[PDB]
Amino acid sequence: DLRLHLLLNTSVTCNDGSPAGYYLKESRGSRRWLLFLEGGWYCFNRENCDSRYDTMRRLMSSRDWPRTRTGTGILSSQPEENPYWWNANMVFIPYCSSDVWSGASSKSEKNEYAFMGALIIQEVVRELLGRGLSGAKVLLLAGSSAGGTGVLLNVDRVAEQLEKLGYPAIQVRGLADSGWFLDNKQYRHTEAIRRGIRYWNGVVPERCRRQFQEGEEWNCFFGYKVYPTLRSPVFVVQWLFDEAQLTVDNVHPVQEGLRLYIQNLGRELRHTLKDVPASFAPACLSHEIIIRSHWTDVQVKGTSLPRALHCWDRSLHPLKGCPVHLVDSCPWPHCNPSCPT
Ligand SMILES: Cc1ccccc1CNc1nnnn1C
Ligand SMILES: *[C@@H]1O[C@H](CO)[C@@H](O)[C@H](O)[C@H]1NC(C)=O
Repeated sequence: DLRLHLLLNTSVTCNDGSPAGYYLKESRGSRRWLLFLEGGWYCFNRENCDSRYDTMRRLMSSRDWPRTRTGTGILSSQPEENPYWWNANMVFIPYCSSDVWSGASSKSEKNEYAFMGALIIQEVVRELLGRGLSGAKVLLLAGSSAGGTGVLLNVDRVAEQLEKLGYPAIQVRGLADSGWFLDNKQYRHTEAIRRGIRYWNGVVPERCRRQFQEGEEWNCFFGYKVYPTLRSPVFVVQWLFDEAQLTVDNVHPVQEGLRLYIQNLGRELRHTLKDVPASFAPACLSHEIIIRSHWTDVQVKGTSLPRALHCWDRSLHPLKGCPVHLVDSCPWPHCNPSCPT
């Protein structure tokens, strides 16, 4: 089990002003550290956030969090469940800021809620340095869904933070799962993100900010636009037919118009990954994520995700029999036989 620690700096808070925190399981024989960002959509105005506080309160507050959590999938310490990093130091950072991990705004007399996702990540890193992170060789910042987009928005800031604090030997890398979205046309008929950024005082990576300029920071929430601006190594996991993408696209006996729409979506996603050398993109319709216990089962071209991640580790020391760029080319959901059932 991973044990809860509420942040010692209690001014770094969840939406309702309660302290943020992290769950930790140490592995003293390892210099690898995995910091995982939870997902769960976002909220973008007072009324929408009030609704989320009524029925999704754990995503807005630490008041009811349990003392422990079980590590699963890539967070499991069992070699059979996690062939990749079973012996690593494990950290799960709960998502309680509703801001895609981008915010830097406290509660005040003018703000009902605090949006501190970017500050939560930096404070977790700072407090872990005194618990053994100072001796790390690799810090892998991973996350799923909104947490996968959070990786893209925060990995370079973590690298800069450790350099400025005096830890130049720690290699910072990112693993973005299910957070690579397209700003495409809906099947049946970006603004919420634009409103959200203003509501949150949201921040984006500096090189991406300088390309798109004032008012256009929303562009940096889209993987294919922010990824080329990043300096840290980043591995991208993305289903070609992601269920969250299809939900925003208003897709739910398929006739020609919808067949062409779905085929074009897969082709567009595959195109955006052509120049991403570390990636795993199976041709599946799914909402499943990398902390599930059976994450080992899917394969692309005969290679599993735990294997591809191991090959990525070797590449950062091409490799015979150890590939890192794995994107399906078949054009319809479940044309890969290993897709989750
Ligand atoms: C970045 C993020 C994080 C969580 C939930 C949604 C989103 C962006 N929304 C969106 N826009 N076009 N497709 N999708 C899914
Ligand atoms: C706690 O965090 C806030 C926001 O990041 C910061 O202003 C403050 O200085 C921190 N306190 C300490 C003691 O570092």
